[PDB]
Amino acid sequence: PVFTQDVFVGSVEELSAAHTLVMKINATDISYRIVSLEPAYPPVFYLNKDTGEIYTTSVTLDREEHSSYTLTVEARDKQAQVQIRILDVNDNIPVVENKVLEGMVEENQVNVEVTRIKVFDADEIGSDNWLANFTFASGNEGGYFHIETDAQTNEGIVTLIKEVDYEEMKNLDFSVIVANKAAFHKSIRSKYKPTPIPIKVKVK
Amino acid sequence: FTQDVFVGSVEELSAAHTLVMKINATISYRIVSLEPAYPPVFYLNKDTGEIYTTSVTLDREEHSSYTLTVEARDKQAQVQIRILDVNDNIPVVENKVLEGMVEENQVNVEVTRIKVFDADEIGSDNWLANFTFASGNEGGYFHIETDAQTNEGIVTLIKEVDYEEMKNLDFSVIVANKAAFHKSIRSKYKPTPIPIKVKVKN
Amino acid sequence: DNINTLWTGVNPTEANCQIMNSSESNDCKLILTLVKTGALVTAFVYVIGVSNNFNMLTTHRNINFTAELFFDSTGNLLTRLSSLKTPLNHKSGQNMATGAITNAKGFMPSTTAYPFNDNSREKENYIYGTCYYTASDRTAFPIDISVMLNRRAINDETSYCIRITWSWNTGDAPEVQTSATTLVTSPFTFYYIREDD
Amino acid sequence: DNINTLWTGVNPTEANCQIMNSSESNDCKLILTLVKTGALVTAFVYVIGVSNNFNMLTTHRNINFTAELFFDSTGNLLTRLSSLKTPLNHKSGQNMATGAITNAKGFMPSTTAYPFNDNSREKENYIYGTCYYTASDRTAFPIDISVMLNRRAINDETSYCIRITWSWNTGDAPEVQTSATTLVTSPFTFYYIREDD
Amino acid sequence: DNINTLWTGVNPTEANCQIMNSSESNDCKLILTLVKTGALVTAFVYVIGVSNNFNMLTTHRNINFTAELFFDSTGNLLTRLSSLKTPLNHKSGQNMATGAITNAKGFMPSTTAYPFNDNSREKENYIYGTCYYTASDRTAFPIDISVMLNRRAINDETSYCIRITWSWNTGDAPEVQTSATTLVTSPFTFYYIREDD
Repeated sequence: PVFTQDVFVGSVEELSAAHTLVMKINATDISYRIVSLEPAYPPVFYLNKDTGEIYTTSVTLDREEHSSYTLTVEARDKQAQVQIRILDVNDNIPVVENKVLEGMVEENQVNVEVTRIKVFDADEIGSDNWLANFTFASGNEGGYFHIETDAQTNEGIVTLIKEVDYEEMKNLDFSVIVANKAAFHKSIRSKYKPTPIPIKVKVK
Repeated sequence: FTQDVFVGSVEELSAAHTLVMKINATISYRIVSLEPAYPPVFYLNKDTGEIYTTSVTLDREEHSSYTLTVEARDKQAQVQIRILDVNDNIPVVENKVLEGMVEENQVNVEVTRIKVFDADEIGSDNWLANFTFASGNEGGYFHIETDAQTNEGIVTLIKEVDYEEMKNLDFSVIVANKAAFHKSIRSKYKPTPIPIKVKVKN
Repeated sequence: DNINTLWTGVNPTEANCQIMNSSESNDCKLILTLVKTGALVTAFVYVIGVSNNFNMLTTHRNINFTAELFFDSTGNLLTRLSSLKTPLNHKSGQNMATGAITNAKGFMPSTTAYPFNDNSREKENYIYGTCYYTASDRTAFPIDISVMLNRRAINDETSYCIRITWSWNTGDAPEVQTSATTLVTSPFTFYYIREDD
Repeated sequence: DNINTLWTGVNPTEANCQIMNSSESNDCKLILTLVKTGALVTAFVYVIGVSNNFNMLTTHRNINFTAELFFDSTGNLLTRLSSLKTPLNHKSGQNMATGAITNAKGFMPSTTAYPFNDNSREKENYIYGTCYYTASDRTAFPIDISVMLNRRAINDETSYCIRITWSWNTGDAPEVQTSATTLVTSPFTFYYIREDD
Repeated sequence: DNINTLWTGVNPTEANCQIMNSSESNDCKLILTLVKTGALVTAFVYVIGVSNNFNMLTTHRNINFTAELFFDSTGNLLTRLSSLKTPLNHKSGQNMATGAITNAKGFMPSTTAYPFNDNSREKENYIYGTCYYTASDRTAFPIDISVMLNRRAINDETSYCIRITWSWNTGDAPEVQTSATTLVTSPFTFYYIREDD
């Protein structure tokens, strides 16, 4: 048996159902066998000894546990290395870390950074499944604040663009909801309860 | 009576009609008094003297022990029933601001401590916290031990680090008790990862 | 046409079941209906509290109580052992058809599907579900139901067994003292393979 | 063998019920099947959206809607008061069996089991359950269902009553304006003790 | 009376279905029972693991496995395409009857209620539920169940389809390698409108 390639590369989505075709290994001149697998556990891939099509097994793939599998497959009548990356699906609800959030606004200042909100999501870094999308749950009906997503660290930069007169003690406290840019995966939609997180604004 | 003070035990979360113990006398038995006397969690069979449990299920976390004053009729006796603990309280990581720091080029150092709360019996395998690395330690750098005197996660570093390298040493861990969870809370356990940030000293 | 039901009647005049072994007399109404649907039996069970000890349970957070039904070789009810103290019978309008039951065996769990004292197949003997309690404030309070079929036979006269345990373990009791009136569990319908007639 | 079913027919061509009080005419299809199973009736219900307003409920986060069925002393559907505006009838293939119904009273909820205007037995007039809405991205959103049996007769001619309330309260709308196609609830099956024929 | 059921028997002697396409031979006992209930069909399904690979699944936190039943135009199981490899048949005691069946069609999903290849009605083809897995420490882990009726006839001979997908996603694996005995899911009962005989 002659392998058509020394290294094959494929991909399979996270949470892909059972018997989902991961890829096909071509060989010419045959029985195929998975000699070895890194990290060797759990048995998430199945190699058809007749056709060479690597499928997913009933054990659902979790990318948050292992991001890449390395299969050593031998053809018989030499071994080829197959690198199977696992593609991220948005199966993690972002969570705001700081439970004590209190803002402070300088009197009569505009276009200034008010606060930074630290959020954690366990999906792939740099992807739309990880960057936080903030929306105003309540309190900003007056149109004073604006939230941007610092993608370098995935933080919520809350800025103010209106002036404030201290003598007023206007109640600018508001409440925001945090969600990823990409829509949540079908497994975690309908399990998402956007418990609004509050932020108090104190005017100097 | 055959003993001025009897002593038995019954497991927390036990089903209805679990034979807590039997009161022996040398006869009609009856509970003269209870303490704390609420809820009504035990039943005394007046014909045989056997104390069973009732539909009002027990909770060790609410009452550690019960004292009963019983009588036999044809004198009063004491019955101390100890509620045995079961692992029905999931640990909670008290502190949310967990940001450790690693000194440049150091090994055998205590990076930080993770505070953990568990409502189960203190000093048992139902209360000690067992830590595992959900992610961020795939290269085998950090080591987490359970300090049982305080039930704390001692987070130590054994591997070198170069500040210029600024390796991403932040990691996410999960918490569970040393003993397996009770059947009432397994399948509800959801190990949400707790992140800890590892700052690299200049 | 009516021989395909075997039930306890609709709203019996008096209590017909003793669920709490502490109670001195019957403390609840157990409404149990069994219907032959092909090879399966549809079982429609629920409980209405009568005694005060039984009704006070809604004021507590962790409650559990079981109704045990034991049936002899022919499917008759053993009232000396079962929680239900009134023998089951067929449907006669909204009541029980006073008469001899000859096909009771057909309504009993299959010993083939749910064996006794067989550890290897123990897991086959369990069924689960959820009923509800309607609070005085119209909220649905879930109650877990566990049903165990012919898995253990203590008394030698027992040939079939059905244990139905209602249990709830929450953080706040469904009622407070001044509001709890009665404990009525929403009907639970479960299917089980039936023994050959 | 077809006299044991009363149903609305499988997929009526035109809408057959008015599910929202804001609708001027029929605005969805209520598929409702009742089967006599011994002393019980197995009810099998779901709603298929037709009107645009009803289909737009998929774009909200807190939705509920109720279907009210009223039946006279003979079990005929009171189309003037009920939401379903087409009478129920027996099975004829996949269509309603055009003809006179005489055994309708047998399918209606029992007044002995489920009484009218009785404050001492209010709790035993509720059935609960869950159905599902399948979104465009295949995610299943649960919908709580409350079924109220004969508990209130607003009109004098009402002798039996079934009120089926769907409600969901989710954190993300199942659909957006550009993706909503129709509000189809997965079938919901419940049981109720049936009145004597 | 026996002609109203179509089932795989009770506790088949040997594995009769191949859930995992990786497995070489039969790897599970699929107990399935379809009963006519008027215009509906009551489906009663669960699985009993046999092969070691199948039972390993109790040691993993996230799993899913599917069973496909393809039926021809007459209602006869396509054993070479479906997961189940033993044809369904009527009731003979606890075993499958031996003989031909001419009314298997009546048991099939209604192609009117559940159409093939109609996107506008796709949502109608889903049914959802939850069964349970009883572990060695007497804890019932939930299992989501997705039943898809006629959606896609892959082969020219496939006239009806039932796809039952079990899945679970938990935080603690129900078993460990040293305690796993057998993957047995509790019975699941669902209902679907049946095709005209």
